[PDB]
Parts: sequence; structure tokens; C-alpha cells
Amino acid sequence: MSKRGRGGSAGNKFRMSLGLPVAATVNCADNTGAKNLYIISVKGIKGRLNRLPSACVGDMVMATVKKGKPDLRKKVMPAVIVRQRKPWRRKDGVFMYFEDNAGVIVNPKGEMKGSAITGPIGKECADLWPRIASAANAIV
Amino acid sequence: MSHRKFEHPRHGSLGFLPRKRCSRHRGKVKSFPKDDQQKPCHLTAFLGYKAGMTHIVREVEKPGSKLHKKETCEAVTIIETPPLVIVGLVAYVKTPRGLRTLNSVWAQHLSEDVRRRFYKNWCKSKKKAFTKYALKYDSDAGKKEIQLQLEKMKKYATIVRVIAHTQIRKMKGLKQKKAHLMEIQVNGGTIADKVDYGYKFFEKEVPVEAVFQKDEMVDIIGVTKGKGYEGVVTRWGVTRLPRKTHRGLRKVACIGAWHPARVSYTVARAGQNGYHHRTEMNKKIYKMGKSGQESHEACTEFDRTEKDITPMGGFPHYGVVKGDYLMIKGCCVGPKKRVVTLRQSLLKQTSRLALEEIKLKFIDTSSKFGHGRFQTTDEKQKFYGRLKA
Amino acid sequence: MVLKTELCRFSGQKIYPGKGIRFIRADSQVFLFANSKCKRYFHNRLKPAKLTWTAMYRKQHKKDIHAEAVKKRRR
RNA sequence: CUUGUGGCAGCCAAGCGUUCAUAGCGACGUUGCUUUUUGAUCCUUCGAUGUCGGCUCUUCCUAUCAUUGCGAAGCAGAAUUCACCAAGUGUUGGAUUGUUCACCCACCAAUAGGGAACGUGAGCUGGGUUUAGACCGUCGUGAGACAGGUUAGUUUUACCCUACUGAUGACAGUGUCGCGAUAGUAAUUCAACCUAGUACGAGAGGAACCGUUGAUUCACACAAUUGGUCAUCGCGCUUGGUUGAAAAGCCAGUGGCGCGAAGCUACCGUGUGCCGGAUUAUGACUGAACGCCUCUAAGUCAGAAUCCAAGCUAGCAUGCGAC
RNA sequence: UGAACAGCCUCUGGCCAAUGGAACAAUGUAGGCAAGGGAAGUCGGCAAAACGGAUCCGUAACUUCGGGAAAAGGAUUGGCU
Repeated sequence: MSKRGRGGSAGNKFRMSLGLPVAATVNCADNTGAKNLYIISVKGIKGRLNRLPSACVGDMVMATVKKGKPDLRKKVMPAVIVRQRKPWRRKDGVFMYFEDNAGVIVNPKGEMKGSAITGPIGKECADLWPRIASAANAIV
Repeated sequence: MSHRKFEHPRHGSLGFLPRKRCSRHRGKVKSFPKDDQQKPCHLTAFLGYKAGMTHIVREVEKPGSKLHKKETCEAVTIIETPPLVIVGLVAYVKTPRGLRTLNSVWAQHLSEDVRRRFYKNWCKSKKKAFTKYALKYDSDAGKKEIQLQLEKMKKYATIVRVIAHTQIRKMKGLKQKKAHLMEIQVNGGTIADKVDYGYKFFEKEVPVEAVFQKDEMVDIIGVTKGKGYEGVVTRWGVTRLPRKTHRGLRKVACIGAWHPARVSYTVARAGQNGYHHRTEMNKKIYKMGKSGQESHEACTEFDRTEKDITPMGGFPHYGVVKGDYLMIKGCCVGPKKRVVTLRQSLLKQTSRLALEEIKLKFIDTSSKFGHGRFQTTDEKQKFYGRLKA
Repeated sequence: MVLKTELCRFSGQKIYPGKGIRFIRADSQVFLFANSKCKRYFHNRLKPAKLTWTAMYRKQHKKDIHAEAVKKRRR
């Protein structure tokens, strides 16, 4: 029967280049003591046959903490990708890409699970998730 | 299942199933909207030749998603769409075997029109003064013949159609000199009025502005670029077979099952790709115009500065546009230097896609990679030349 | 001419809107590259004065110069 | 072939379910269907039908998991559960095992079930099974054997004929423009916004219809842009060697390297992908049979991801018109 | 050139005969390159690919003390004067 909605992100607004498949290692951009996340799955996606689930900037993502402190370690938490090195296309038509690939660990409430961001945050991420926005050192 | 219960949607549509060479060089729409509207100004289609593509920036307006309003880049196809010489009013009566022409009327003065037309249409590339078309009738015999058709039309209520031809000889940059004869349906009012107008309408050109209104959703139909012969992977969109090495890479594995002793029509294997008739729907006609004596160019300062719609250095492998231009939304089927036909959307509904017009800001008619935007910037580069440039 | 524009932070040229590539750096700086030639230089770590295509070069000459000194046993 | 054994679906209804046999279930039994378990059989093949799995791709099936549209409810909202028309369209990625199967992780509208020589080897892989080498354990006096484990071990041939795919093409000649017979046929799913913190509810909580926008997956194009490609050996750079040097170049099976137009190409770029009718399920009308009454008997209405047009693609080459 | 009887280029000696021409399609075979990601592919990293020469620095639990060891890991390397 029908699973009731909400959670999974929402309808992006663009068509976006997939940069991070499953089993990628991706930087932790918060100061929980975690300093490497592992994308295991994508929270919202429907895929198909043979094709690896891939995630991109602003998406709701499923991640486990690969390394850092043992309290964060080996727990599964939702994450939002804050940066990806693969270009994102804005409506105006400029292509924006980031230096590194990073996500933060996020609470199921969509509030940060981390004390503060480091580095810039995509405008897209802020719109969808306004509590990542209010944790932001920088919004570009 | 039978085997592996992890199943995929089928690669390559069955509604785009025979991927094969088009019968004619110009797409021909096999039906048209019904006569229900304004008088024979309303041709249901017009023809042009795909000049290339350019780009336009337009300042949106919507509210549903997060970002809306503000500038947006867009791809637009530029098509040269010269005014076209309508040769004749043809009487097709509907029959219970579909439409049947009773006679075809040809203009009173053809002597260059049919003579440029003739290296297909007939054959031989204007050599010894030959390739023959019928010469104009006895003076009152031919006029009587035309009016005999009027009677036949006006008793069974004929679906009025027009034979026209594309005068490509008004263009220069496109190396073909050969007019393409074609059928464009005439739509409008009552049978008596429309036919009467149609006789007078072959004695004069029809421009771009008189067949399409701006903002309109127009279905664009052409024949795709010929690619040649192409693999399964680029014809049906099947996966490569994955291994380190493998005796077939770009291949499908199995093309049926043992008991039906016959290969399906639906299984994916190689063959011709490109040069296929295709319809691509619901294209916003942003702008219609022409060099000097239709359009201005642009309105100066903020609107935009005047920029000719050709890119400097001309369109690759086409020629240079210095005539009619038509801005039709996004991609358009075909290569360049092929007939593309525009035909009004069958789904007259519109609904909300654009609806509202969306004032032309930038053209991106690109002269860049270190310079450009006509005249002054070109002069700046030329300043760093002069005596060897 | 153009009234809405960006500016290439390498090659100097005006970048049309709906054009170019913008690098977002990890320290939140924005670098504007007109085309693929512009951005390759930055990635490779070219100073624009290092004769790239000759970006932020273009500096003034002087003239010729005297035959004086530079070791030639005078005082 | 058969259907014990297996799977699926019924009939009866003692009970369960606060009450109340039948919302949802259902004992003791009992009737079917299927070949989606496996045997039984030896009918067919051993002067030869290539095993299993996976990789890939198709078609079909419905006993339909989802979605479309509906009828039940111990359906207040809502989760959820039941039944119907329906294969139109989806039905997943990984970890491990040769295993399909299995079992987890994790997404999700949904992660249905089955078949097609146990679909699929002149398409592959060759990991399993199943040779020759070999190790260990057990059994054996031994040789050897093992429904026990373990490792390494050759995948031949299409150019014939058909199918199918595309290419041409002789019927007065020569050629055009049309017509449209018939065949193929397509869009999919989701979230946000609004509705709405509303209906509903005691509260906790908490919709959908409609209005709006984009995504997801698929399909069809195109190079504006953007990204990729380099044999423009185009330009620059660089090493070794070679023209005494200079200059301008040659050789290194394309010397190497940085760039590079034009061309091609990427949900690694963009844009686009149709709406009328006829009906189903199902609720209905009027209304008998059955003076009343009932969706039905006659007549009849609204109605679906359906179907057929519309539309789109082949263009009847053995249909035809006008010229 | 360089450790080189390595490779590459050339001398000297020896061929110019590898059927020739045209187009240079798909598909093969053989050779390269790919943004972002980085073994998620697959029975399995099979080979492609990367590392690679040397000088200096640095060098492990362990060990039959002989080794591992070129462990790992880094930096350096031209023309010319």
C-alpha cells in the first residue's frame, strides 16, 4: 500500500549531472569529529536495473560515518550534499562547481547534526533545507 | 519469473520503430488541423531551411519552484524562412477513400519558378534550354477551366489546399538553387469565399508574419540529420555488454527465444540511423523577422544593443544568414541546409508553458573567445592587425 | 553595449550572462572563466603574467639604453 | 502425458474477532485449476538437440506489487486491510555466496509472481556442475571411490538459405506533386507550492479534489552554450637523434607534452515529447418481470494509465488521383 | 644519448619484394584519450592504467640476526655560465 510522503527531498528545479554514485568517500564538512562520510544510498531516489543510485548537490542522501570518533562511527544518518566537484547549472546559465566533494550529516528533522559548516554552501541546499542555511558561514 | 527477477524497461521505442531513410528530403505532415478559423491568410504551415542555432536570454516569470523570474539562457533555432511563391489553388474533394484532387491550377506566369525547380522535380542541371513544363493556355479557355473548378468545389464543400514552392533562389548562401514544390493546406471560412481568395492569392507571395503569430505553439517537423549506419547502442539506446574483453562489445546478446522460430521486430539490432521523419511539438515562436525591412534589429542600451542574428564568421557549413530569420524554441531536427517545415500545433489549447511574452534581452550570436559583439569590438581586434589583417 | 556582464578573473574579457564557468573555491572565493582555455590555466597554476596567452602582461617598454658601466673598469 | 508431492484459487461453516459465524479471518473436511516445486514414466533424441548461473536483450502471461479509475471496511482523520476493471506503464542499487534462489543494507509510488528447448555459449564469460595434474579427510588389503572439501585447467566455423534490419530496383518511356490502404505507435512516475496546520478529530495528529511548478525514468532531436575528443601533425613547447652551425626542418610504426577550430558527441550540455471520441469497471435513470420495488428484462446516462481516432513514423514498391 | 651488446636515431653492409588503387561507413581487429566519480563493475582488479631511473632523506611490528629493504613515505633531477 501507499507509503505516506515527506522526506526524500523534493523536485530539484533543474536537471543535474550525477557526480557521486554509491560507495563513494566524501568529506565531512562539520566539526562533530567525523572526518569522512560514506554515501551508501540516496534517500528519495528510484533507480533501475544495474544502475547505481547517484546523488548531487542539495539532495537528501543516506550515509554512514566511515571515520572520525567512535560515537558517530558506523551509525546511519541522513546527509545533504553541500558541495560537489561536478558542475551544477543555474537558471541564468553559469555553471558552478566546487573545489571538493563534501556533505554534512544532518538530523532526520533536517536540522544540522554538526556544530558549524566549513567552506561555502550551495544556494540550492539552503532553499530546500533552511536549517543548513542558518548554519552557514557562506552562501553562494 | 523464468530468470532473474530484476527487470528493466525496454530500450528504444516501438512508436519510433522503423528507423529508416525518409522517402523525400522534406518532411510532409500527413494531416493538418480542421478549417474552423480565419480566411486564407491562414496557411497552416510554412517552410524554411535550418540555418543553424543561436541562443537568446529572456527574463522568465513564474512562481512554483524556488528560483523563478530573472534571466535564463535558452537555445533557439534560427531558420531562414524566405517569402514563398504560392503557385496554385488545388481542389481536393473528400472521398470515402480520403482526399482526391480533381485538377491542379498553375499560375499564369511561370518561367523562372519552374526552371530553377528542375534538377529533381524533373532532372538536368540547366544545360541546353530544356526540361519542359506546360505553357500557359488559351486566354479565355484557361480562365473558364479555373471557374469550372469553383463549381465542383462549391457543391461538395472541398477541403481547399494550395500547391506552393519554396523560392530558395532569393537566398544565396545556401548552395542549392532548387525550389521544392510542396502542399500546404488552406484553412478558413466558407467554401465560396476561401476559394475566390485563393485564386488571387497565387498572384503574390506570402510572408512569415502572415502565417504565424508570435508567442504561438508551433509543432516543427523535419527530417533528422543523416548519421549513416550506426550501432545498436546509438540506435535503440542499449547498454554495452560489460567484461574485461569480450568478443562483442556494442552488441545485444540474444534476439529471441528457442521456440518462436523467428526474430521479433522489437529486438534491438543495428541499421540506418538519422535521415528519419520526426515531429517535435509545442515550440514557442519567440520572434519572426527579416534583415533590414521587416524588423529593426534591437532597441539599444539595456534592451539590447543592435546585433545581427548571424554569428560573425557565419554559420558552420550552412552559409551566412542575411535575410529572413525565425526564432523557434530549443533544438530543431535536421542538420543545416535541409528543409524544415513549421506547422501549427494540433493541440490548440495552449495552457501554461509560456502564455505571456518575455521580451528579448540578449541574443547570443556568439562572437567571443576573446573579443566580439559587432562593430566596435571587432574594430579593437582589427587595430591589433591592420597591415597584415 | 552589454550592460549586464561578469568579468573574467584571468583573461580580462567580458563574460556574457548565460555563458562562462564559475569556479567556487573551498575558501568561498569565486573565479570567473570565460571559456575552457581560461580555466585550464588556473588549474595548472599559471600566474597570468607568465605569458599564458599573455593575460595580465601588456606592460610598457622603455627605449634603448646607454653603453655605460656594468663592469668595464671605471670609477 | 501425469500432478502424488508443490503452488494457486473455491465450497461448507464450528469458531475467532467486546458483542455479532462470514469487516478481516476461518477449524474438521471437501471440490477445482495450474505446471511457478519435485517425482513417476521412457514417448522422442546417444552414426550427437551444447549443462547451470551471471552478463545482455526481447516478447508474452496474470493468479496485479505500484500507478490510472472504482466497489468493502471493527475506513472518524490518517496509516492499513479486502475486492473489481486492467500487462497501458514501472517494478531498483549494493554486501556475500557459482548459486538463480537465498540473506542483509538502503532507497522507493512500487521494489508483484511466472513462461518462452529448466528463453538466452558460431552473442560472451567459463565462476559452478563435470575429464586428464594435485592436496586433505573418510571408506577401501589394494587399485580406486566420495550425493565431502580445496586449487589450476583449449569455448571452433556463417561467406549459404530464411527471418529480421537497413540499401537499391524492372511494370509505354520519362518525371512531379499529392492522396493515405495497411502496419508499427509513448510518455512515465514523484515531490514542493497552493489547498492547510484546513476538512476530520477529544487530543495526538492530519488529507485529497482543484489551481501552480519542476523533478524522476523513458523516448526523439541538436551543438547556441558548456564539457569531452585531436591526425587541421594548425600553432607553441620539450627530449633523444639526424641536416657542420645558422635558419627552416626531418626521424622516434601518430616521438612526447600544453592548447586547438571545424566535425562528431554527453540527463559528463541543451530542448522537446499530442487530445478528442467510443466504452469498461462502477455508480446511476426510468422500469417490468415481481400492480410495490430494482443499474436491465426493452430503452438509457455519466464514466478508465483502456481502446480507436487525433497525432507521430513506413508509404500500398503488385492501391490510386491530378499534372 | 645512456649502465648498456637496453630502447630510439644514424654510419657501414643490405632491401625497397611484402598484390596495387579508391572510398577510408557500420561492425570488427590493433592503438590512444576522456570532465566529475574511483572497482560501486566482476566469480575475481583480468589487463588497460599508474608507480618506475637515480641522489639525498626516511625506514616498521618481526627475524634462523643473515634480512625484510629499493620496506613504506617523501623531496630532488634543465639549459647555460
